[PDB]
Amino acid sequence: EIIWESLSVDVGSQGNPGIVEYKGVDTKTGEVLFEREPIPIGTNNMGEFLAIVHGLRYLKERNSRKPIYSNSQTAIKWVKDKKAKSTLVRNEETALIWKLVDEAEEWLNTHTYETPILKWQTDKWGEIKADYG
Amino acid sequence: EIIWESLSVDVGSQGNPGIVEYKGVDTKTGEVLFEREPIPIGTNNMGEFLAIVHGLRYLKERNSRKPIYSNSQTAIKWVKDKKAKSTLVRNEETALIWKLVDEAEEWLNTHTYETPILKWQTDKWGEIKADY
DNA sequence: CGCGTGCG
DNA sequence: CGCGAATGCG
Ligand code: NA
Repeated sequence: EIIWESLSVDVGSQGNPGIVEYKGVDTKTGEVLFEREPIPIGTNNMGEFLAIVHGLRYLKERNSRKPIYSNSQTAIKWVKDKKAKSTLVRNEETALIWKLVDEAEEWLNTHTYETPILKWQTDKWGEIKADYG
Repeated sequence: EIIWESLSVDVGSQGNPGIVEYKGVDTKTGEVLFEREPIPIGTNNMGEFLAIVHGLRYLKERNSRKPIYSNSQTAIKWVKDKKAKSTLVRNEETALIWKLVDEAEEWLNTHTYETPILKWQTDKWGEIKADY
């Protein structure tokens, strides 16, 4: 049931809350299409939410037909609701990750996109291609 | 275990939310010591909350040694916490019970009192004497 | 660590 | 109907 001609995102975390990075890779080859530099403090869910919206922006910029895959049931919901329901405090330490979540929410509120967001079923398909471990 | 020399309070409720009233009775004699005309819209829990605090002001004014009995676990805890955790919407129609509950909370925030608040154990001792 | 079913 | 407390993957 898996669509190989597609985009897979995943978040690497050094603690949660902790340092967060993410990347988007080709599901078939493994080529890294985009990647973002580690953020000092955020949650895993905030990272997945940014990773999805970033892949959405990358695919729309390119008029792609690739679905986007994520293994985070929570962040897919957040993206579809256009609202990231994170509990993380809002201080100077967390201001970068929150600025990026706010602008991603703003992009979802002002843009259409035809890329379907698909669940990656790990228990069935193995690690998502973009896994960091 | 039952302190017969005490006060019992209870809420009369037609619907919840709905019209709620309450009264304090002497546990032994049944004699009605205070009584609240029906409020148009309230919850039982808020009615109970008010009935306990009414008992406490009633009992403090007369320097009584009576405990207060209530069979509502929720409202007994709300009084101890000085906070009535009702989910009733605040609107014109519910302005009155919220006024009374806000004022009942403010009384608890500002007053000491010595009468203990005890759980009436309906399963072991039958009906609370203030039952409508 | 982060997230979404006794009685008055 | 209103209320209080617990108890699955990245
Ligand atoms: Na009662």
